Amino acid sequence: SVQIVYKPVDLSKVTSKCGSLGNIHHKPGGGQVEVKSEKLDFKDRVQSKIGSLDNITHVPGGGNKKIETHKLTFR
Amino acid sequence: SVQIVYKPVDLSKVTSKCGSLGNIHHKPGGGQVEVKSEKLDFKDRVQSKIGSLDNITHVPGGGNKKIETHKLTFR
Amino acid sequence: SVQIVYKPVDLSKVTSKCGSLGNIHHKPGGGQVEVKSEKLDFKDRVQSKIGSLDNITHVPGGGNKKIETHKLTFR
Amino acid sequence: SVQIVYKPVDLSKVTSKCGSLGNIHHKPGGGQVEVKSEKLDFKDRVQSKIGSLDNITHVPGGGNKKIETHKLTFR
Amino acid sequence: SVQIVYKPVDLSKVTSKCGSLGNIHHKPGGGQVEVKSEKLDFKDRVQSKIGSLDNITHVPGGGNKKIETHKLTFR
Amino acid sequence: SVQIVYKPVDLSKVTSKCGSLGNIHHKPGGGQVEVKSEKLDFKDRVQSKIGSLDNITHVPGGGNKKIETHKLTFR
Amino acid sequence: SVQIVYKPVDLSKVTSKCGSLGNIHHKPGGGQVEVKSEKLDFKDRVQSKIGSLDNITHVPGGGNKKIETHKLTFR
Amino acid sequence: SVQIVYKPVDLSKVTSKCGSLGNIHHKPGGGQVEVKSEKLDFKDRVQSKIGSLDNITHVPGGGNKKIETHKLTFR
Amino acid sequence: SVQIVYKPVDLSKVTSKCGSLGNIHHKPGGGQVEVKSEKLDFKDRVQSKIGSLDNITHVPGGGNKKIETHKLTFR
Amino acid sequence: SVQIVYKPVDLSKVTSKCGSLGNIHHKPGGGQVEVKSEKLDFKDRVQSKIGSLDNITHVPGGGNKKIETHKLTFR
Repeated sequence: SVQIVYKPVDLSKVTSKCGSLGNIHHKPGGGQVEVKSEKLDFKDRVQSKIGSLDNITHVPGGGNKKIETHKLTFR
Repeated sequence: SVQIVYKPVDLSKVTSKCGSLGNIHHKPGGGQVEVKSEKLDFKDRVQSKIGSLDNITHVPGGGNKKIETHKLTFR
Repeated sequence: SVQIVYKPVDLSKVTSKCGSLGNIHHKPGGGQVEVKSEKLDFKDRVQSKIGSLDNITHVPGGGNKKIETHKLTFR
Repeated sequence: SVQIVYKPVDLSKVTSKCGSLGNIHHKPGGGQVEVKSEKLDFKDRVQSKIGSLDNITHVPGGGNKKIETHKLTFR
Repeated sequence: SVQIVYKPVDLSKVTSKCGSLGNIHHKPGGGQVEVKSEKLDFKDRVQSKIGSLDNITHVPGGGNKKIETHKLTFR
Repeated sequence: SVQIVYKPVDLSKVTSKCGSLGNIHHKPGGGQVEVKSEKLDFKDRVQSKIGSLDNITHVPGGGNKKIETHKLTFR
Repeated sequence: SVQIVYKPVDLSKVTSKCGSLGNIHHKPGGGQVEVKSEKLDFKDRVQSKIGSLDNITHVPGGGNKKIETHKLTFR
Repeated sequence: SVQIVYKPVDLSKVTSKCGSLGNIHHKPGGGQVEVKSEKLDFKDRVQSKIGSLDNITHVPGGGNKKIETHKLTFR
Repeated sequence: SVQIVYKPVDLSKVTSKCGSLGNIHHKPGGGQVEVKSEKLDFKDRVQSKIGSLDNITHVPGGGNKKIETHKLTFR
Repeated sequence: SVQIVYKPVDLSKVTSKCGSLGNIHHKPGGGQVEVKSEKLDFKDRVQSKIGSLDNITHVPGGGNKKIETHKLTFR
């Protein structure tokens, strides 16, 4: 009675070509940071951060991506 | 009675070509930061951040992307 | 009785070509930041940020994108 | 009784070509920022930000995009 | 009565080519950080961080990715 | 008695081919100069120069030279 | 009696081919100079230079030279 | 009596081929100079230079030279 | 009586091929200089140089030389 | 009586092939110099140099030389 046929075909290509990648320079919090405090009161949770935190330099030669979902559902 | 046939065909291409990529320079919080406080009162949660935080330099040679959903659903 | 046939064909191309990409310069919060406070009162949650935060330099050689949905649904 | 046939064909191309891309310069919050406060009262949630935040330099060599939906629905 | 056939075919390729990748420089918290405190009171959990923390330099030669889900579900 | 004959032939070519030439940035400049002088004596001619002088940026697309001397001399 | 014959032939070629040339950055510059002088004496001509002088950035696409001398001399 | 014959032939080629040339950064510069002088005496000509002088950045795409002398001499 | 014949032949080639040339960084520079002088005496010509002088960055894509002398001499 | 014949033949080739050339970093530089002098005497010409002088970065893609002398001499 029923025939289902699921024949997707994919010959795709995600591509990149880069002769030369360079001279990157990241210089966060190069300056001066000063914190003075007097007579502070805290009745609840404190988080502090002070300085140069969480600084990223992310230099992929590629960095190319592909996402592909397939789904076939039946009642 | 029923025939379903699902034959998508994809020969696509997401492509890039870059001779030379360079001389990038990121210089956040180069200046001076000063914080003075007197007689502060807190009855609830504090989060602080002070300085140069979360600074990103993201330099993919590629950075090319493709997303493809397929779905086939039946009652 | 029923025949469904789903044969999309795609030979597309998203493409770019860039001889030379450079001399980028990002210089946030280069100046001076001063915060003085006296006799502050807080009865509820505080978030602060002070300085140079969350600054991005995003330089993809490619940066090309393609999105493609396919859906075939039946009652 | 019924025949449905879904044969879209796509030979499209989204394309760009750029000899040289450069000399970009982003200089936010170069000046001076001063905040003085006396006798402030807060009965509810505070968010502050002070300085140079969230500044983006986004320089894709490509930056070309294509979106394509296909849908075929039946009762 | 029922025949289901699930024959997706994939000949895809996510690719990159990079002649030379270099001269990367990450210099967070190069400046000076000073914290003075007098007469602080805490009635709840404290987290502090002070200095240069969590700074990443991530330089993959490749960095190319592919994700592919397949699902076939029946009642 | 004497026969002198000078028949040089030249079919040369100096050639160049450059797709794209970009992104030069020269800064012979920015800095400070101070000169203080007390009780100086000069008994012969003086030349001075003070500041940013004679600084060049020379970006020829071609920039190809060809120099050819011919000489024929008789006594 | 005498026969002199000078028949040079040249079919040479000096050639160059460069897809893309980019991203130069010269900074002969930035810094500070100070000169103080007291009770100096000069009995003959003086030349001075003080600052940023005679600094070049030379970026020819071609930049190919060819030099050819010919000489024929008789006594 | 005398027969002299000079028939040089040259079909040479000086050639270069460079896909992509990038990302130069010269900094002959930044630093500090100080000169103090007291009770100096000069009885003959003086030349001085002080600062950033005669500094070159030379980036030819080709940069190919060919030099050829010919000489024919008779007494 | 005398017959002299000079028939050099040259079909040479000086060649180079370089896919991608990148990422140079020269810093002849940064540092401090101080010169103090008291009670010096000069009875003949003086030359001085003080700072960053005559510093080169030479990045030819080709950079191929070929030098050829010819000489024919008779007495 | 005399017959002299000079028929050199050259079909040579000086060749180079380099896929990718990268990532040079020269720092002839950074450091401190101090010179103090008291009661010096010079009765003949003086030359001085003080700082960062005559420093080279030479990165030819090719950089191939070929030198050829020819000489034919008669008395």
